[PDB]
Amino acid sequence: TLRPQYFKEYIGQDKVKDQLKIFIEAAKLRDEALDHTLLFGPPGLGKTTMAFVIANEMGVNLKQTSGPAIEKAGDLVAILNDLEPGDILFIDEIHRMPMAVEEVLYSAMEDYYIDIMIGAGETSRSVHLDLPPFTLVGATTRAGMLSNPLRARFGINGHMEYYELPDLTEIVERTSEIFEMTITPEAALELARRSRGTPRIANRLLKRVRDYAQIMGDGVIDDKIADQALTMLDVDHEGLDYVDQKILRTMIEMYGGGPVGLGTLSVNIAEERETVEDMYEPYLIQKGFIMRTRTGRVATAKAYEHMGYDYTR
Amino acid sequence: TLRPQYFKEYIGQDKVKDQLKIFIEAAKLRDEALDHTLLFGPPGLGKTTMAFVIANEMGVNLKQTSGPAIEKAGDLVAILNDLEPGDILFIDEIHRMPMAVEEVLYSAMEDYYIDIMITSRSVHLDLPPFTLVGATTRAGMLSNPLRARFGINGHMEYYELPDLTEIVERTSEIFEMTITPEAALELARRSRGTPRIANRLLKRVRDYAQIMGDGVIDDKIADQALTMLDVDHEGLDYVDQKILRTMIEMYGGGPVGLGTLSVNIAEERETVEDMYEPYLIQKGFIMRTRTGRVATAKAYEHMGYDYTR
Amino acid sequence: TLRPQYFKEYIGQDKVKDQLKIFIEAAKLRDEALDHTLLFGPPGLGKTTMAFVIANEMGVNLKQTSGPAIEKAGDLVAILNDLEPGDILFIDEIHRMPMAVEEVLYSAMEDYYIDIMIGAGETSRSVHLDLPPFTLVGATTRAGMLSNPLRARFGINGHMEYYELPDLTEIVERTSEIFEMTITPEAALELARRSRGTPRIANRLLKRVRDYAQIMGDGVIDDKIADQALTMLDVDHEGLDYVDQKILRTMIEMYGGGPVGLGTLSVNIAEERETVEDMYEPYLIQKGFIMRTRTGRVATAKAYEHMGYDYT
Amino acid sequence: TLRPQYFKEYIGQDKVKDQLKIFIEAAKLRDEALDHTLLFGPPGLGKTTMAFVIANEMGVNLKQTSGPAIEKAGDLVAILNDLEPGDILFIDEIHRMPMAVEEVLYSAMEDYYIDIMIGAGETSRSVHLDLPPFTLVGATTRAGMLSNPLRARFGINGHMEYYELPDLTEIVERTSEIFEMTITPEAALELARRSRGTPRIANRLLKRVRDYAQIMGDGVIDDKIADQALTMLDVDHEGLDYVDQKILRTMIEMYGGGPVGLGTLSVNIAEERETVEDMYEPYLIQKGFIMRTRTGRVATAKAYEHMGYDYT
Amino acid sequence: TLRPQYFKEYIGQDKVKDQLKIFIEAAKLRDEALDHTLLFGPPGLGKTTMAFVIANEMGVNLKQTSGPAIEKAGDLVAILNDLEPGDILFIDEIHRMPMAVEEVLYSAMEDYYIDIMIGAGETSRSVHLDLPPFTLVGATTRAGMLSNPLRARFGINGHMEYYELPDLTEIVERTSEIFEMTITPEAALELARRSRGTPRIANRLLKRVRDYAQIMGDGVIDDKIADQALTMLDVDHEGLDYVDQKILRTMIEMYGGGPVGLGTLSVNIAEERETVEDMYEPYLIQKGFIMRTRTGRVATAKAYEHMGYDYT
Amino acid sequence: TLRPQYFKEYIGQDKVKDQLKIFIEAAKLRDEALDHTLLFGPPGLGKTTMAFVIANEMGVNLKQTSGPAIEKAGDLVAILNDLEPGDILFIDEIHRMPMAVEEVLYSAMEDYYIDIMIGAGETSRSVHLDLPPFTLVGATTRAGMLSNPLRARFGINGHMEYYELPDLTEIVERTSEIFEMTITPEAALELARRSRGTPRIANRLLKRVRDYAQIMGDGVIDDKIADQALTMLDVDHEGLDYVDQKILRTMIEMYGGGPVGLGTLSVNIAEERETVEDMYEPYLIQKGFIMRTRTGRVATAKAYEHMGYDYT
Amino acid sequence: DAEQEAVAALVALGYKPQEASRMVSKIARPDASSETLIRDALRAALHHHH
Amino acid sequence: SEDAEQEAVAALVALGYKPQEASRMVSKIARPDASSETLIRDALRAAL
DNA sequence: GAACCTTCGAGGAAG
DNA sequence: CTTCCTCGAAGGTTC
Ligand SMILES: Nc1ncnc2c1ncn2[C@@H]1O[C@H](COP(=O)(O)OP(=O)(O)O)[C@@H](O)[C@H]1O
Ligand SMILES: [Mg+2]
Ligand SMILES: [Mg+2]
Ligand SMILES: [Mg+2]
Repeated sequence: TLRPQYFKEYIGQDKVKDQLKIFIEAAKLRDEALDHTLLFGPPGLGKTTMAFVIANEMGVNLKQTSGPAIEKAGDLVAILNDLEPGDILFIDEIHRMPMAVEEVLYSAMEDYYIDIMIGAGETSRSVHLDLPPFTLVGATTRAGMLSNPLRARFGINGHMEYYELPDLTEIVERTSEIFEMTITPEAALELARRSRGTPRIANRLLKRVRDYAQIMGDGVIDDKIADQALTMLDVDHEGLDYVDQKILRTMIEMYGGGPVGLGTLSVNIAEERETVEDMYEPYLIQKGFIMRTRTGRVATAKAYEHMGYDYTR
Repeated sequence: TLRPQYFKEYIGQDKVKDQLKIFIEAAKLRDEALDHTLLFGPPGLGKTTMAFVIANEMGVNLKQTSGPAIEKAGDLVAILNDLEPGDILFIDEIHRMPMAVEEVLYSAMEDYYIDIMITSRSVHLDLPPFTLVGATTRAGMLSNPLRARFGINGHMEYYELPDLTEIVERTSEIFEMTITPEAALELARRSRGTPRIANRLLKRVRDYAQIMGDGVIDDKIADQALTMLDVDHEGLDYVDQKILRTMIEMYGGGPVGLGTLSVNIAEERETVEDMYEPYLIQKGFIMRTRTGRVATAKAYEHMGYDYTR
Repeated sequence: TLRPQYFKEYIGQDKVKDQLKIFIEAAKLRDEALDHTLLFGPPGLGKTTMAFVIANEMGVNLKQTSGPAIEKAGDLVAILNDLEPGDILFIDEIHRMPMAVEEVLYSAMEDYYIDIMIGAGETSRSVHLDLPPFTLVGATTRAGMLSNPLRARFGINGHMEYYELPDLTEIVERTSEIFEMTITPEAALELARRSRGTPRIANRLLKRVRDYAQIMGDGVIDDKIADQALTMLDVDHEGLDYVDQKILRTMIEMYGGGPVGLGTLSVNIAEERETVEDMYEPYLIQKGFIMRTRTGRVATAKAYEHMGYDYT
Repeated sequence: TLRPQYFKEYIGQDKVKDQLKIFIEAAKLRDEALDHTLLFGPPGLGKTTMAFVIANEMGVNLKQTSGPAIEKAGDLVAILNDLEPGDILFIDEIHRMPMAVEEVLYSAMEDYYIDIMIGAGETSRSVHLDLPPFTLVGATTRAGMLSNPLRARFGINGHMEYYELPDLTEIVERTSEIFEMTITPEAALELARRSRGTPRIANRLLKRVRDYAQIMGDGVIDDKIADQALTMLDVDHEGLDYVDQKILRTMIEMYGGGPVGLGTLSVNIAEERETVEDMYEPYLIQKGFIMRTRTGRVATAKAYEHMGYDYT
Repeated sequence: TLRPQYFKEYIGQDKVKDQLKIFIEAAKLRDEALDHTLLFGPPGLGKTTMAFVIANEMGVNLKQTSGPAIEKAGDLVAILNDLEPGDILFIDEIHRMPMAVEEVLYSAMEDYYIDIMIGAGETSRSVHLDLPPFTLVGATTRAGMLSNPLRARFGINGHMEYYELPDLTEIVERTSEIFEMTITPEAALELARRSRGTPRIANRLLKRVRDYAQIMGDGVIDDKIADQALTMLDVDHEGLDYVDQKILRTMIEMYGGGPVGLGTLSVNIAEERETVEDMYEPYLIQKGFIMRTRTGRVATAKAYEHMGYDYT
Repeated sequence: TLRPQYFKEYIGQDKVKDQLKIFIEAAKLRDEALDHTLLFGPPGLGKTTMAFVIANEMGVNLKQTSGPAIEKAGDLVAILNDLEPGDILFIDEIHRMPMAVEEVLYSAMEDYYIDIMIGAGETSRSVHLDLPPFTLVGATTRAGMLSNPLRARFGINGHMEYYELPDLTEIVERTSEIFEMTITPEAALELARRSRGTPRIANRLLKRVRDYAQIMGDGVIDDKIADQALTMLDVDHEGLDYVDQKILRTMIEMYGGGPVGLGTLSVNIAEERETVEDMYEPYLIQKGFIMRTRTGRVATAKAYEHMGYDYT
Repeated sequence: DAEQEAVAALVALGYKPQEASRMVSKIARPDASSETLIRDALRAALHHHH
Repeated sequence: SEDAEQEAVAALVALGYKPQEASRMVSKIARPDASSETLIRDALRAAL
């Protein structure tokens, strides 16, 4: 499989990976389960993959479900009864759980029991269900919309981060070894530099180069073939698409850097307002090529020096 | 028929057409299904046409649906249950699907399985290898997790004069109407770079030659027909010419505000901005400025006035 | 009736009327339906009237509805599939349809079919629904509000224009014969020149003169009765209303022609800022009495020689 | 009752009354419904009262509703279904209706029909609802908010004007007789000069003076009681309130008459920027106390003598 | 109970009482109801109490509700059908009533009848209700948030102002007599100055000082005890609240005295805009702690010397 | 103890705790119920714990529910009917209950009875229910969100606030004994400083340091070990979290300290803009690291020297 | 008459007429007042907890 | 057994299950002597 | 340099 | 969740 399976194999994320190891080892030094854990980060950094590694390293079985699939208290309680001592329950998109079920989880996490009240008046009674020890692991992309009483129960937090060239290269090397293709280390570096720090992008580029290398070449990925393949595709050495280059060129040549409004820029490149703001503008901001101002977008000196145009304040 | 059936018939789009040929050949050589493809770009450039060509080149039976029709998960689940190995599912206007349905697609695209709850009950499906092809005009309206799963992105571009000339002649032979090479060129210049617009002009000119002529399109009939439609040799409409004239003769080229200019021509503000200005800006006849918009030197030469900076 | 029924009776609109004649005749020789048509332009110029004329000249039945009535896809899907070969579907105020409903027309207009989801539960299935040849006709004042993919599908575009004095005079005379009133040719011209170029306004003035002539007169309209009636309505020989005259007078007597701001002018006439800019200012600019500049409104020479002052 | 019931009791608005009489008499001779009419202008001048007078003169029943009460097209269709031949429908604050419902009246006013979708939803189709002859009367404070296609359909327009002192005095006298109070002609003229030309204000002051004149007066509104009572109510002999006086006084004592800017002056009086510009300044300009200039606004000589300062 | 019940018990508000006495008495000679009255001003000054006094002097029953409690037109109809001749309806927070409902009050107030549509579909029908005479009393914390169509229909207006030292002292002495308690004149005068000129605050503090004097004293309130008790609470020497201190300490430290807009300040102090604008700002401005400027509010020299900072 | 029963056992909150003691015993001397009390402040400070202590000190059985648990007026009336003389009812998030409840709660709190009206027209009756004396205790996270007329009924206000360093060290020490962890006074003070005032954070940090010290050390939390453990957790010596340093670090390196807007900032770091202005900015501004200039956020000198960057 | 009065009062408190009838119908006391019935119909339906 | 049968059915209803489906779920359990905890545990377990 | 006028651009609460 | 619209900033002219 592509997904790593153990900390020995899981590349990167040394910060979160280093912390979890100490907590897991301390839990094993006692007859206790791991504290409830919550994972944060942007889309595509391994949040799903890390859950499996934690279970394998704990020497426990993994239960898996998703937030939207749970709608009545019995769903969660029924799943919770399946958990054996120390089992790990992984809930994806935990922020989408309905309040009707969210409110049931508090006594489970803190006391390991549920106390179902029933009846009315003189018939009012309750039943107490003991739950075996367990560890809830949650993953979310929009942490800010969780409720405060839930966030107060998680004892361990993990922030995922973008991978870096010295390690993102190893993912290409390893992935190129699952297919039956030899790749030069210098070629893998050229692919990593353009993957925006995201594993899915690195894999997508590698698949596209593989097709070219075996139809327009000898079925081997050398530095020479990589340059041709990356020339058929629009992706620049900084990872900018054809349209990304066209945006920067337009602002500098026609508006002298701005400020320029979103609507005025859209009609010049012939694109929708929603497309420029959501597809192309986000990466240009993170890379530091443009800034947003109350008067419109404006290009920074960092953008001038990359396009190769003279700059003056 | 009007829609090309194979890449040998598909004129233009050399960039997108070249990439799709490489990826289609490689997939066949490995006996695998093609990756998921997203087609996006301006209206009328060929997105829907290319989706059928891909299926014909792959040699598969195409399933067709549309985003506005899928209202609930039960609709899409029934469609997915009918897919067989290698089938292609094409969803047009994919941007309309409710996000409650897109979340069901996140896993089906990666792991090829569905394990969902749907009088309520559970449902499980195992999906054979299949290729999803999406076409949209509002690509930015799709969620970031969905766009990240498409393996091929095709961005459509406008056509050049040689490509449009060849297209006009091809369509003329389907109507079995005779047209000369230089007559076809005069229609291409006026088609604004869009194949659908070029076909529309040809249909209108044909109707004239059948009623006011001998049923043959020539350099003489074309000039008369185009004068009746009142379309300039740059493709400017009557209203487009009225805008540039008003700016040069009443405001000395500007700057002028959108509100002032609209009232002066008796047009609605929203119509000027959304229907006439976009082409004038892309061709370089008008520029937007912090204080308004001004007519460029290109507009002066086209209208026949002496420019003064 | 008050609406013309054939091109023989439809006065004016030479540009639009001439084009439709050629396209209608060509469609008949090929024995096929007419292409889709969009009619747009200012209010009261004859858009709705032309839609019925097209149906009569084509010799087919006309099905009619309106944009505001179609609120969900179920409504439009039901109107479709009730069409017969060669039918004409006319939608008025087409700019009001929801965008989620417009996108259903994309397949229908280009390929004459639509995709439908049918049944329920395990019986849910998709099916193609195939439509016979038909012609869609749309009329709107706000063409810029329609989506670009929809406007690109209309094969014929008709932009309406304001009428001229010879055409308006003939329209007044025609309407005067639907009623039972005699009107002198010299008096008919006197109304046409005050109708701002719009057929609906010309008909409204005539109705008001009819009521005066049969109460304060002998039931006949002549230069004497016309001049008197128009004095009661207070419409000058250029078509300026009572408020229009007050605006021009105030600009020439207090500010010496401007420049002056809209707010300063509105407060001095006791009008509100929005009524002046939306009701009265638009016609004064299009007719050349006022000029808009970066510094404010200015009165032109044409206003001075009309109000009787000297353009010093 | 306070509201006049017939054109013989309706004081003022001579321009509007003269026209309505001719159009109502002509409509009767033909035995037809009256054309649609729009009444617009400042608040409290008599628009609602004129609508009831028209109903009595035509001799028909008036149905009544308001713009903001209608929230969806279903409501409007229900109201129109209740109409009977010749009924008058009065819609107050007509500019408050949502645009999506306003566009439904377009066919009803011109052709007396409405397109409506019917059926349970599985099977449905459109049908014409056919309306009887009727007259729509609309009243609005700001006609500029109505769309151009709607304003074009109204056949009679009535623009209301402020009342002059001769006519406004007759209204104060008429009201005193209904309250069974005796008022000296000199006193009626005093209340008129302070009523800003609005009948609603004149009636309110009379009610308060009447209460005061009988509790600590001798039961008669003499010229001396009015002066004392109006001092208690804080109404200047020109109708100015204390806030208006504070503005004028500051301009004379702290700026020598100006010019001064609106922002600077607002701070010196502890008043909100937009309140001064919209609530207080308009009346001061129309009366001639303040004048706007390119460099600010200036207090005229009239404002000096009214306060007693020395003009220079 | 503490609430006064007659004009002889209601201390202060001389300007408002004098007017209400005349109007209420004049309305008693004639056998008719009082005109609709609008009371407005800061919270806690006694405008709800005045509504009870008005009812007792007239000798009628009082019904009480609030704007937010009415959600739909049918709610008001049920309430208005439950009013007897001459009853008084009191509506608090009248500025928050829904616009679709506010339109119904205009008719009931001006014409005493209600036109309503009831039922649905084919059962939709109008109803006409004729109401007995009644008096509406409205209360609002905002003088200018009401619509002009509403404010113009109230016939009596009353602006209520903060109480002066002699008045609050008498109110504290009266309240300390209903409770079984003893207070020296020196202590009552101190507590009054500390009570922000507001009767509700004065009564609330007195209840708390009473508890301290029992547990930490001999059961008698003296200046020596009142000083200690008020210093144990957050009440400052000038009566400033904990919220007041935060505001002043933020303006002087986060903005160097300002200027700063109250809108942006609201979110920095973690206080709701409407509460700080209506409850706190009016007192700080009226007492000279904060001053108005073109850009916003600025802390005066008095504020710096009070908080102990340096007036650099 | 960590879960105290009486005030002598409760750590911190001396101001609130000192006021409650006087009011509690003062109410006992008079043999009457305590006045209604409102608790407010940041979450997790101990509001729910304090409610139990108040019940014990009074000597009454506590009853507990929450605003969201109540859905209709009958729900509250049922609970109130189950009360016994002197009972204390605690409502968490009292501001979240629907207004239909507040309308009944008013007379309940003030009159100790409810009067459910019934009947219409000629029929009108009520049922009057007697209620025993009781004390209501409410807790909220904000003051301004509570209904204005409701907030006036509470006679006692308890402003909770963040703990000081001495209190936190004591809580840390007690918690460590439960875990059987040996911690020196210096280590306990280091954790207290960085817990930024909230016990929940202090408990979380201690658990994590325990796991580290049990493996990377000898199970004894020394100052040398505590400081190393905190750097591994990436917790700054000022209590700044990982994301807090990222915001400051980003402004300095990518924007030279700014100015920069919230929209741009929330896009550079992959976060939801609401989260930043709600969770992270409040603590950074209060501690003087970030300033909210009108143009945008700017890094102060403290941030430059704290992060270790030479100021401009 | 107290039977209908109690049910009408419970309807004002938000109970459905069907449930209010069932609730009041569970109690039986010919001499009970609408008030003492309400104080019983509510106590019988509220879920007490310990 | 009606005590355990009623408790298990009523407790299952408190978890959001319908009265009919709750009856069917509990009706599938054979042992009457087992406690409501075991009845609900097995009832929920069988529906998983 | 104080005061007016026009034009563009980005939020947020009323659907 | 979306469209409208209103609040704010700033370029340019004149005394
Ligand atoms: N003039 C007064 N004399 C005596 N008590 C007063 C006076 N004004 C207000 N109060 C008392 O202070 C409180 C005011 O409450 P209320 O009148 O409801 O304030 P508002 O209606 O302004 O919100 C009541 O306890 C009332 O008895
Ligand atoms: Mg994942
Ligand atoms: Mg297409
Ligand atoms: Mg029409």
